[PDB]
Amino acid sequence: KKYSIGLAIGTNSVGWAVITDDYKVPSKKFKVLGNTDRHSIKKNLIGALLFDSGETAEATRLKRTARRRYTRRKNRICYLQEIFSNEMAKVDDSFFHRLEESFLVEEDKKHERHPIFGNIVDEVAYHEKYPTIYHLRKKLVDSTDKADLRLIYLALAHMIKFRGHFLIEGDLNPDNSDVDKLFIQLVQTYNQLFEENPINASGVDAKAILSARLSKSRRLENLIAQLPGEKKNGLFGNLIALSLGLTPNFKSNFDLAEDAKLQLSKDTYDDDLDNLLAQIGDQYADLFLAAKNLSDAILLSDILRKAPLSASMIKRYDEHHQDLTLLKALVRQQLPEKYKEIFFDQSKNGYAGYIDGGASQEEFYKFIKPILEKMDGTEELLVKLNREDLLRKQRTFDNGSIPHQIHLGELHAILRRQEDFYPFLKDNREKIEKILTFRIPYYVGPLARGNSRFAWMTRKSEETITPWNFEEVVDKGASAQSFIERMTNFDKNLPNEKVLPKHSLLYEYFTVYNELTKVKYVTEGMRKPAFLSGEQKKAIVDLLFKTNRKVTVKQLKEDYFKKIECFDSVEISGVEDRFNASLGTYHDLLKIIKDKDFLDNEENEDILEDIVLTLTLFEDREMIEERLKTYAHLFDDKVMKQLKRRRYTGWGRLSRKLINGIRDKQSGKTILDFLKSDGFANRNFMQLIHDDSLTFKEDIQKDSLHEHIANLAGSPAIKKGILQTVKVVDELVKVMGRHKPENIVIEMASRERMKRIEEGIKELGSQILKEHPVENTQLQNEKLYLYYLQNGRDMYVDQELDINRLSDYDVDAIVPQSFLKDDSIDNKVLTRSDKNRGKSDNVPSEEVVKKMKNYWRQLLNAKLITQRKFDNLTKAERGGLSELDKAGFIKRQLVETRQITKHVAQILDSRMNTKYDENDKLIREVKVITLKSKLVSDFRKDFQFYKVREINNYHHAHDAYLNAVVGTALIKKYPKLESEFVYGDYKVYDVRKMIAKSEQAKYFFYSNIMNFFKTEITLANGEIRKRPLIETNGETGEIVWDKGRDFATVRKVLSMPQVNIVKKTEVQTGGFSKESILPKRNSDKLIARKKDWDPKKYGGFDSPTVAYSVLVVAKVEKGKSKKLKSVKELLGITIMERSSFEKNPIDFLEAKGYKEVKKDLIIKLPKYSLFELENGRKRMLASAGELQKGNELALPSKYVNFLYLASHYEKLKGSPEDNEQKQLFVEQHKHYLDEIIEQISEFSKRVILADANLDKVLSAYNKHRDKPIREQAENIIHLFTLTNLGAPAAFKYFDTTIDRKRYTSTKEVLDATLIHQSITGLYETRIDLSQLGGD
RNA sequence: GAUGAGACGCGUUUUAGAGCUAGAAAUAGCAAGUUAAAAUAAGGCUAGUCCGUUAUCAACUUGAAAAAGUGU
Repeated sequence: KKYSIGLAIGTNSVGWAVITDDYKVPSKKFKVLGNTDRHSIKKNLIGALLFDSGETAEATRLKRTARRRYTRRKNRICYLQEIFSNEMAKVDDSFFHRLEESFLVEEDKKHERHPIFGNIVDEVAYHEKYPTIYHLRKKLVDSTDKADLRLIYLALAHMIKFRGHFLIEGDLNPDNSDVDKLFIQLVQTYNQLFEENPINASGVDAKAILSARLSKSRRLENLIAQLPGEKKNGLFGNLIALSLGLTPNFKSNFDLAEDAKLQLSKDTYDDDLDNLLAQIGDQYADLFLAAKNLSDAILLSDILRKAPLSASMIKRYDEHHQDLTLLKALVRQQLPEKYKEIFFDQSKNGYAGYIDGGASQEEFYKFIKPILEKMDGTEELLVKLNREDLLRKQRTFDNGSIPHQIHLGELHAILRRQEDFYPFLKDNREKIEKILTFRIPYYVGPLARGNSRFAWMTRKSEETITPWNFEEVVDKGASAQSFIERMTNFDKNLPNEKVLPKHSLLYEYFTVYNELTKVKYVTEGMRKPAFLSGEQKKAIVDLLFKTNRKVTVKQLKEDYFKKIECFDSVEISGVEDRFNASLGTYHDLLKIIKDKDFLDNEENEDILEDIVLTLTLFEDREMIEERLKTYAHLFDDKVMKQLKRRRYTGWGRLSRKLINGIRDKQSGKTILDFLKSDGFANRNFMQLIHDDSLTFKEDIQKDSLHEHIANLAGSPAIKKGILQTVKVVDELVKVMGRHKPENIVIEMASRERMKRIEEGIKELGSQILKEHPVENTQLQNEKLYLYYLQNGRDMYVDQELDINRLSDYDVDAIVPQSFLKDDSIDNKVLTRSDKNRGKSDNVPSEEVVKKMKNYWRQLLNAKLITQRKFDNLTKAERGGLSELDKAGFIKRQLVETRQITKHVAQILDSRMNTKYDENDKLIREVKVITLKSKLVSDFRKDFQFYKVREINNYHHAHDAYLNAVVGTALIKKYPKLESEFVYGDYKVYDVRKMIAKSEQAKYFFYSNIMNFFKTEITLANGEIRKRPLIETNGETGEIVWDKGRDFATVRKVLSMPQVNIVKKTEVQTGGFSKESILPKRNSDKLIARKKDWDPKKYGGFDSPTVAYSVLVVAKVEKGKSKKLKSVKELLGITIMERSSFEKNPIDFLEAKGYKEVKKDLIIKLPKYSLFELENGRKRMLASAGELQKGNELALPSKYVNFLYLASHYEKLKGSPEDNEQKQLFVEQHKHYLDEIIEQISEFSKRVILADANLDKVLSAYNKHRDKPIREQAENIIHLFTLTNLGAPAAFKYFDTTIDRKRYTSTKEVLDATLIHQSITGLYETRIDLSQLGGD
């Protein structure tokens, strides 16, 4: 009667299976709706949903913001036009109208063809006089002559539209703008980050060197030449090299495995810096920020060589002229044959390309460099083709550096000069400047009025907000409050409680204590290294951490242990080299206020937390400044400004109430209190939280479905997978007659080796690598890798191994397969005979460790083995395996650490368990189990239920099934261990209590909980223990596993050829088209950029994106007779067209050219709609004009296992006795290849229909029949890409590359059967489209 | 580990920047070029200095919609 659901949640699929008490997969009959002759199908309740990955809302956000900016910029220019209106109407009635219509061709143009003046003569004159806008800007700033009001507008507009950046806050002065001051600022931050090996900025004239009109690398060399202790490739060297615009690599500066090459002038820089900071710490932020600021200062110095900008651009125009004329002259002089290509052909990256073709400065310089090197009359030109000042346009990328204060300046100059000639410029000068100056603050957000899902702000008036009445119309206070209310992230650990800023004092204390409390100190006077205890820790903090930003091991041992704990010789085992933790904000704000009194007062702590909070949330000057209102008196008004200048960015992961708020029920000590001072054995935040002895865990445990999902901490993709999972379960509940299941099992699916082995072999006699060379091509073959991690010696006996005889040697497990399944290197060794470990069922013998420990420690120093491996190798020296270690093994094997999974299990529980008893207690009908993937995967490998993902999509379903099997079998065999994997408030039962101290009620002595599936249990000795044929639970009498029948049942389920694979059908969403604006062309294919703008004249977009195709049955006109021919067509509705179509489809279709449309036969066909054709061949709809493979090749499980085994000829299992037999199983079945290729062939000939590629791959197969079995196998695993579901893709078989075979015709589906599938695929609705037509 | 607010600078597309000599023209010889306006998802009603590329979506039935139903 009862049943269970097994699930395998993924980002691209959801596996699901239904099982019964005998571990069988039911088969049922389902109705088939539609209009075919089929009315029922028999289907197995096993299957998998497939779906495209969910996307992150970023690109959508970037677009949103960019849109906002364009509207607001246009609004600016519209303000400026609003001011100049009347007087311009007095001067030129149709100036602005000429401006709007600047775009239109002369034909569509209502007014005179020339925008500025309205006459050919005045226009040509104007352009001849001022070849650029900058000339005119300079003339308008420097001359006292009255000028045409139109040129006033044009200048002011060209300065208000493009109003420069706003990075520098307040007015411009040398302290924030000049190369030198920012250089000493940079070195100040660097020195602050080190203080040891510092840099002096005293004798360095950086202002002259960095701003010199010489190349970047030259300025680099010149600067590092002034620094003797530093090299060009140094950290500082790469910082300046970064600031000049070069591309330094920080791989060498910080010993990373991967290279990290930064370049400020790239769009991807922000993220690359993010990765760099991820790998080296958040201590280096201000440094790189300073480096950037310096870069902008340098660039601004390169462009500003009154109106300095306009002037320099003018000089640039002139230089461009001189160098161009000289260039052309020289070219005609030396190569007249190539002049026509360089100055006329736009298709080439020449000047004709640089100006008309669309090439960039870089492409241009790349093009003409070899020519200039071939002409040899061009040395100064080549000199110019560097340093970024040759043939330059006035508008390029460097222009980002120009602050808004420059433009405000020149704008103000022009405004002052013509101030007297026009009273309205005088009266409205501050208005204009405000238009240029005003910038909406972060905390304000979109100036909405209730119709924005993003905005929050509040208005003081009912007026349209302008840059002039902004200040007293926006409720800055309420808006800031709401801004706070929104931006506060809550702690996942503690909801309803916001998280501390990443730079809060409490947070820094927290991380310091957390990293410090795990330090163990050892001295000769003491027996063994233990922790520091409270007095010592607080002492180290008080003396060291609040006097120094960076703490050195030398500073720890010599400036504490030597001067307090008397210890002369100490050894620290807790931390390496230095402390990662720090008290940065403490020391920075200390340097700010210079008042240790308020700092350590502990009463002022709250006030400080509020101060740093405000400094983190906001960045606007005024809102920052309002944060002095409560704290103006408490501090001297002098220091206060320096406090306002300090800004902190970033957020923590933990709240206040979690760190120092919530406290244990019993002990009454909070997390921080219980962390600061423990007894001899210290507790970490990793072990305080999930501990069952304390209140914390139970405290952590204590809305709509959408909210439940969105609150989760996971990618939008996995949230998609999770919603699909919930839906699948709901439908499966519907299929089983609305009966909820017993159980729902959930599963959620390198040079480092070479580095460690070369470093490690370097720490010792490195003769092994010099005598036996090896590259990472030999990679990580286990036995070789271990042969090198062990210096070519036996880990158990003192003897020098041989490379040529590795196949005789076997790998052994430190903690045997009987206790814990661990196949990593951290639990594997290499020896001539596994018998050399000893004769114990436990860890290797005492005889061995006592005779080999020295060697092991030798390996430990060389970091060849980790602490864990050394500990587990020398465990007989402490007895062996204990009860704590076994309880540990259980908790390791059984607990899923991932929090997303616990929250998904919580969701399904909250959905399935809805009934309450006579008390007020949760009636728990359905048990939601959580599985680790290692369980089912190892279960596969143990009993040869092998997985080969490349064959078909069944493995998802098989995985959900096996998840149900192992999950429920575990809940039946070990019910006491429920609270460790089943979701809910159960009893803990203290795992330690469930394990036997020695053999012969207890659950197990051998802690591999997955032992009871086996008939035999092989021990370290080779001693083969035996187990019942039928496993049953003691205290219940229930039978859990029949090692005879149930494996046959599983093997049966996995081999069922009918699995419900369903691909979620999806309306396409996104951009209307490709984003490139194409030149005007005589085609009716281009899309209008604006309603009226005919693309044949103005250009437009290409390649629109189709939302979904639609089936239309109607008639069209054919011939000169315009006779109605009835047709049935597949029409794609594009994303742009969609709103209009769905609003009223019949008029859309009639306007499209269709007459007498069958409204009831308009069938919506989303992407991946399924069509079945002849012989059971299927196709999915990819667009309105291409199809995808729709069938699944169900390869018999024997072939699958054969392919797994043969492809893994180098099988690293657990035994070498069975492995050889596996290899013999491969060699014995060589006909299997031929059979497999026969299956692939039959399937191919029937459903994929690619005759060419099949013939090619068949010939290429039969030709290589004499090739080894392993090769043929893995190549066939490739060959499966011919038959795979989805889009055709190219694949390689041996050397022969088989190109993809697309299905470009879409018509065949018009007379096929549309199959509407539910999410399980169990419910179908089949529509015969050949029955539909024009009567 | 997702989600959000502010701003810049490129790019691109049309248009304005009279091309000149011969030759009747076709077409060849040459002169040049660096700038600007405008748009920057078509657009939307809720008309905001707002919103418009995420999430969500088999079929059928009932609903304006949220969403309920339908198949041993």
